[PDB]
Amino acid sequence: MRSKRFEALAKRPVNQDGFVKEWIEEGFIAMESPNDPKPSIKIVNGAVTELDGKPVSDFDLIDHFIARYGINLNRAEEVMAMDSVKLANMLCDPNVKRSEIVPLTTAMTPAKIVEVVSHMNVVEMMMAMQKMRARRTPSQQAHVTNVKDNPVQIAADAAEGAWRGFDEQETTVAVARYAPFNAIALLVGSQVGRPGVLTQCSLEEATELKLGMLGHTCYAETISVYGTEPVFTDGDDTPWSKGFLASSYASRGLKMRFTSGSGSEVQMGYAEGKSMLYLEARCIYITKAAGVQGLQNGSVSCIGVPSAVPSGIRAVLAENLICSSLDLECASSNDQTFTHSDMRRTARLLMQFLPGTDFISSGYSAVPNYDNMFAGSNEDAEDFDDYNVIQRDLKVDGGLRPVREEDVIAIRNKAARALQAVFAGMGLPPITDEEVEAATYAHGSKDMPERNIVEDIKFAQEIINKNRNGLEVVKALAQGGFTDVAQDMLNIQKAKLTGDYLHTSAIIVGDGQVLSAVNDVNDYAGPATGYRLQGERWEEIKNIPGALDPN
Amino acid sequence: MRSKRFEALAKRPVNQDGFVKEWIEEGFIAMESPNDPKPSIKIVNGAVTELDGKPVSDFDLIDHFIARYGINLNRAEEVMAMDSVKLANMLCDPNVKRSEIVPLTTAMTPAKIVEVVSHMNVVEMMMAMQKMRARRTPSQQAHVTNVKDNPVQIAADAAEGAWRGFDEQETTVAVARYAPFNAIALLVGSQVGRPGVLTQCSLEEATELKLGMLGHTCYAETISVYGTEPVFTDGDDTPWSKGFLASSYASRGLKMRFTSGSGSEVQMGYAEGKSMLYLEARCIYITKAAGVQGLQNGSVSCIGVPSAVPSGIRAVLAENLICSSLDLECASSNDQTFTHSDMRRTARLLMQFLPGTDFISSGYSAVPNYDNMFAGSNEDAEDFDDYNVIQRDLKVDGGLRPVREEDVIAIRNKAARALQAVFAGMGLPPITDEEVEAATYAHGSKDMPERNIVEDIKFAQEIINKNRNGLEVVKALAQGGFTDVAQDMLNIQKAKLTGDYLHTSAIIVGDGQVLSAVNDVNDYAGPATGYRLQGERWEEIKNIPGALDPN
Amino acid sequence: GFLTEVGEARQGTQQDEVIIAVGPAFGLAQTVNIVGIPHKSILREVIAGIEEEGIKARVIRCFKSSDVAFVAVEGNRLSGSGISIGIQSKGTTVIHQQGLPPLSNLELFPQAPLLTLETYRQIGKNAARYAKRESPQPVPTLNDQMARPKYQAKSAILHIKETKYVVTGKNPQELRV
Amino acid sequence: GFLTEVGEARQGTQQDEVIIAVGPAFGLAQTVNIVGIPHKSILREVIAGIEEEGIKARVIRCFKSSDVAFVAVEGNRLSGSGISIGIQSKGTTVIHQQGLPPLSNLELFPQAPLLTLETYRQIGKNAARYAKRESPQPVPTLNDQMARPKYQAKSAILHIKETKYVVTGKNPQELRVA
Amino acid sequence: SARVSDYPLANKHPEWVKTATNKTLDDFTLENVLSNKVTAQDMRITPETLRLQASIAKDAGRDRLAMNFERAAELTAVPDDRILEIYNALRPYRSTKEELLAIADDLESRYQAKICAAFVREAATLYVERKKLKGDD
Amino acid sequence: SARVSDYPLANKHPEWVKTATNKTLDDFTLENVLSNKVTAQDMRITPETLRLQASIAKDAGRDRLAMNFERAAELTAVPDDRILEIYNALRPYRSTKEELLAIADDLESRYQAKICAAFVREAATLYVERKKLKGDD
Ligand SMILES: [K+]
Ligand SMILES: [K+]
Repeated sequence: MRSKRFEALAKRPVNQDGFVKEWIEEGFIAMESPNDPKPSIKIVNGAVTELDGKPVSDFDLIDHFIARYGINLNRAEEVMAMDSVKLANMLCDPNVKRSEIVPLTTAMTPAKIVEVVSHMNVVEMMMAMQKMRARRTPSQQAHVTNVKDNPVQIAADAAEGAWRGFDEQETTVAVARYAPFNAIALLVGSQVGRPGVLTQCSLEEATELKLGMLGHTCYAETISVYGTEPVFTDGDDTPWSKGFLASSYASRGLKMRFTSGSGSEVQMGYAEGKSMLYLEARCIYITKAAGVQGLQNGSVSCIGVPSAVPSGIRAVLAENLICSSLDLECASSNDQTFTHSDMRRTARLLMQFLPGTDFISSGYSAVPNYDNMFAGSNEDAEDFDDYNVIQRDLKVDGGLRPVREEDVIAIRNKAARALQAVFAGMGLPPITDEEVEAATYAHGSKDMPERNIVEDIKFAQEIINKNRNGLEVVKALAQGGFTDVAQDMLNIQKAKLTGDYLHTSAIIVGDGQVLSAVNDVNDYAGPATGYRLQGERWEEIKNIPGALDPN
Repeated sequence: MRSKRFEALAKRPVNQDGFVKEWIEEGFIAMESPNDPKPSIKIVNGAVTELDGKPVSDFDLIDHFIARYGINLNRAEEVMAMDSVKLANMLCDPNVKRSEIVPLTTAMTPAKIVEVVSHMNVVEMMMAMQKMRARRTPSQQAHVTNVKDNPVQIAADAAEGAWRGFDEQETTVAVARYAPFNAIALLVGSQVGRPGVLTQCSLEEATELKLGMLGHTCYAETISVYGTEPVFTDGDDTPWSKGFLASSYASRGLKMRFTSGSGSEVQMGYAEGKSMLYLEARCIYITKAAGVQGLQNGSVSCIGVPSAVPSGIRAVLAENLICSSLDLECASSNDQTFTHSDMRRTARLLMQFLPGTDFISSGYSAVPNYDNMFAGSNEDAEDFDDYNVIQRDLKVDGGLRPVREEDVIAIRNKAARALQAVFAGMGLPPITDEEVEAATYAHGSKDMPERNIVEDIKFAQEIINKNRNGLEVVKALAQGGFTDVAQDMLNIQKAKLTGDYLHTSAIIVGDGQVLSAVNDVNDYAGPATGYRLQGERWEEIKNIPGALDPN
Repeated sequence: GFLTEVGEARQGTQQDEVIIAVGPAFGLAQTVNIVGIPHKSILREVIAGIEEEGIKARVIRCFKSSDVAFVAVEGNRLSGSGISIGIQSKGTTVIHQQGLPPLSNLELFPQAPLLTLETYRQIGKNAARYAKRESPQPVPTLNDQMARPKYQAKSAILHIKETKYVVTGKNPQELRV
Repeated sequence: GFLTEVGEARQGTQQDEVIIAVGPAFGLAQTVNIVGIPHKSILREVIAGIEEEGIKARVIRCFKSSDVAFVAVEGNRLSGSGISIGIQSKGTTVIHQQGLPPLSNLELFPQAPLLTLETYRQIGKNAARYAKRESPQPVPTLNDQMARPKYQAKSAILHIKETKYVVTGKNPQELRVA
Repeated sequence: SARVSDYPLANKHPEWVKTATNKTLDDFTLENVLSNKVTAQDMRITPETLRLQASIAKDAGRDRLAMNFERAAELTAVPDDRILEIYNALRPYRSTKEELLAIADDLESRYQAKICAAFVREAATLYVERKKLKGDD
Repeated sequence: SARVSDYPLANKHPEWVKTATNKTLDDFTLENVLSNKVTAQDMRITPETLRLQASIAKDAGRDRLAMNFERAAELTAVPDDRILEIYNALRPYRSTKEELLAIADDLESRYQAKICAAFVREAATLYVERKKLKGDD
């Protein structure tokens, strides 16, 4: 006889998720591993001779990069001697200013700050994160992809997402050679949705940099770093090549961040017996040391690894807190599937959503997950209404808003039409009126006419091999009846000249107004201070569909 | 032409929920209403002459009761003069002890403490709640009912419940005449599951106390109070009749708490133009004035009222925080359906689960919601696996634990049997052996052989009519060969004789060991202090069903 | 417009009736229950159920409170049977009787959106059945966990409105349907 | 034991073959992919799709990395046609080409649990076409938002285990198939 | 006066506890229940026990709760049905002022429930003014 | 020396921003784009602008960010394809020690990119030690 009770339970979607018992010798433990090194630092004549147990004689490239460029050596000895419990208390104390804390945290070793945040429960971490977040204003980033690399649909989905509130949008390709079209479609549609939205096209490192050099992107994010030397090596980089890459994007006036995330070294076979959180801290310090302003982390694509073990989702919040505490922009993941259960994925997202981070998600899917080419996000386009309702229920600014169908239809239509004109103007495979219409009313690629892929990719590739640059898009728009859109495009190209949006947490709002941590300083001091959902923005958030006038 | 994106969204379950635009004039606003009275108090010779803008000449019965008994007048003027923003900061500040705060919050007027917590976002509220919660250890309460008022099922379920970790369990009846049967099934079954689990059967006021006088219950909770005088009258009480009742329960040695919750006055037609949170505060002060130890709140049964309006779920967490800030036990709802969406109800529940309250839920349904006689709970038996996974994900003690089929099946069997023996041992409609086995593997009443409910409804009214006490149940037990349970059910009656579990937050654990706010003192002072999930309980929470050994 | 005022009601004196007491807007400012079953239809179906058991059916409107239990209590005192039926405009319904505490009852229908005219008829009959002191089986339970999520806000609003017609100390006028 | 190491592989001298490069634990400590498909069947279908196209299939085991890109790279180095197919024990597959960056490829199959024996035979088929310089249409995309939730931890574990057989500096061994 | 350090009485000072027929906690065993060496009048909390818990509540900074228990302690003397009568009389529109002052007087002189008696008189005055007496509906 | 008070440069000091070809922000208009009065090769951030931003980063408490911007300022002089050659040369097992020092010498003598040159020499040394040069895999 079987319990009917246990038979119902067995059917629950959560039981399809992967769970594993901790495997400490292999680093398959999210945080607080007995193998993690005790925090320590020794310095002689201004150079580190020991870091977190390890003598300089055994330093790998990561240890070297971190010990030389990752830590304020002037105060490291002082801060190491401070009580880690007291330091964790300072993090969540509303009356200890972020500006009193960053001079200390940036002097900590990786193991020290991990020891500090490990003393905390998720409520304390969230209390801390709303303070340590670099930008005063929280924001949001979306994925805009589809199974077909359809450019029409990408431009429409991008304009809807920009209209809904995303300040950064990210595409990638089902077919590698489609890349230049996806990038231009993403950029055009984003500008139509809200001028100032930043776009990226995630590719192979050399390929993505070249694409940026051509003018078809606004920034790069998936600039990966890794927390053990063998894993970094299989990732085909070292801290010095990635640090050089960072400076190469800046030399072309392009914003960039690195990417990392707990569980990657486990997934790639070499954790060196360390917990995910500790190896993630090394990644966070590689980012700092390289002088990269920001980081995408919170497990990101390896979320199935920490989520499988105890306290992994707590660990995810912890690595985001360490990122912000070390005075880096945090694009805090919530962009990748790890569960079959709505309850569970909701708990995972609220950790960042409730306190707010620079990008609460680093890839909310602005398309249904069937069209998500990062193998699914933690939220997708069918969750838009739920997200808005929760914003309204809790009075929390999740960076998005309710929107009217007629407005979304017009914006999507205008984006499809602008891109139609781009294609006609640049001699690319045409976009038909039928295509314009389908993209207008589409939910996803299931609603779109099939395109001639061979023709697309041949012209996409000629963009690359003939260096057809960003001003060619501008011209086609101007000459093709889209002067407004052409101006907006030129305006976002002009942002690449001033270096203003290269700073920590930069986004571009209103009329081409840069908004970063430099001019939008987080000044949290407890209740009724710091960023507060209120005024017109609250009114906008409250106006969900379905809320009828009681009278 | 319809957008298929919007057609897809229009189909999502969250869009079936009821939402409305705020209606200030009829108090259909959860909190922060411009109609709410400004905090004030005037005291002459130790008695209140003005309370929150109202002179004593105009006081209603609620005003009189709160003014005369509900505020610490010794520090009322001093606390009133303090800045509300500063007091909100103290609430969430990890370094301001609960014991420093309680003498000030209990001296605040209802409008004052509402003004204070309204300065907070949900992260600060949670940071505060974890500190202000009276019992160091969080707990959990379950619903044990079925649509048939089937007594055999009730015991079975009760027993599973206790085994999973619930420390209080609640029954009720679709058919009021059924009352005595359920009560006794819940009681026996709860002790089978775990001796010490406290039980209640929620009915009309006069009927329930009688039930308790009889010894068929160990506590009461649904002792209602209301925030406006007209509403209180349709509730068929006054502050003095409910206060009399409270002491009546105590004089028979029974633990009790009041029940309230935002939106009741709106649901019952007279909000007197005030916000739900301000009216709930009045309810919380009524509770305090009566000298009742604890309160069931967080909207409870009227959850579709604050949830329909902006910031309603934040208001619910805020009414819980006021409750705890006023040094009352808080059984914090999470016990009633308000939404069709799993994402949404998970956000609503995490507000209390993450920090922890005295009872995270004041009625998790320990049966599937079809069988839930409180018209569905925010969680049901089909969520047990999800609830355990999230505890493990976050390293949060939600008060429950992963359990074994074997064990459960065993447990439920020993309870239906008990009740069976019990049931004949009092010469009541015997419990058929087919009834006993079904209930062992049932998930719900759907799996139960129909019963003779007017036979039972006769005998049920009989118990109460012929005042058959709990000794009759104690006799049929042991005389059925059920030593323990008769014994264990005696030790409950023993705790009644000592009065120790009458105190704030009391539950009974281990070997009849009382666990209350007096002996389980919440001593939170930031990271690494206060209640911390660790040791064996953490092992217990980690060991979830489905975790594969990596090996 | 199916219920005519007709003098303030009075006591029965005989177990051969069943009083139907409605709130202060039933068939007036409100003309259907919470899901649109018109006031005329529902009344007609309960009246039908009463008589089919052989019971006399009376109908009164109550004014002292909009609360269905007190509305029904007002008529349980006027009913020669001692049994009554209280029905709010939004539709909620209870089967009451003299001697019971006011917030207690014989049978309650606490989820109005789940009441059909089937259900409303069947109620009149159990109301007639109790009246002959017969022991009717309780009308089968209707419980929907999504009843509150869909309709509680609406219920609140409909009750807020029905309540504007409450008149303190006013006595239940008779009712000619 | 359907795989015999017959010596350090030498470079191919004609564009007449495709190399199948397998991980250091392929058909040895691991013998099925992440969803239980036998390694034996997998190689057979890959080898058949290749031969199917009039091209030779040559099999080698790679040691210097268990990373599927680098496994493939080790193969494209030696491929007389410059084209290679890398396969991890867990089943992850890539079609690579002498000349591309290690982390670039012709076609990638990044969700092993969705692969069938048919996919595998189509993959060899296209590798052969690449070797022949035709421009085959890509093996149709397989994607599923729950593949990671269901299988990513198992993937991590199977890769940790195969990775224990990496040998730095060790040249690929040509394989004899039973 | 009992103190927080005195709690729980069951662990620290079980001899301070007894019953509606006075025995000890030891004595409440099933044997005695079967043999009826122990019955329901042996299992009612006493006023003395409730006054100890009142002092502890006071010591724990909860004065209202203490007041609650002191009223409880008085109400132990009132019979079960009389408790119910009095609860019902304090409900809206159930009584005349006169009626409520009779209960109060009765509480004081018959049961020495001085606090509850004062409680009821208080109600009576306020019921007049806020009009919840019988006939006020 | 630029401070936080001078940020954003496009709002507080747009004239501080010029391009390699000495074009101004205001020079970049749809009409000059359309007439090719400005072209892609005019639209390049200057070392001047990056060192100002470096100065602002330092003022904002972000020393390593500033150092990243200083490297970037040097790299503005390096053609796109050379940038990509040097990035690739730094990846594992691509280069010999001697090739890296040659890149470092070239950065310095051809481009005066002395910070980047030190950066590449640093890597060469450690790449020897950690075995990430051609032939070490
Ligand atoms: K991203
Ligand atoms: K409850």
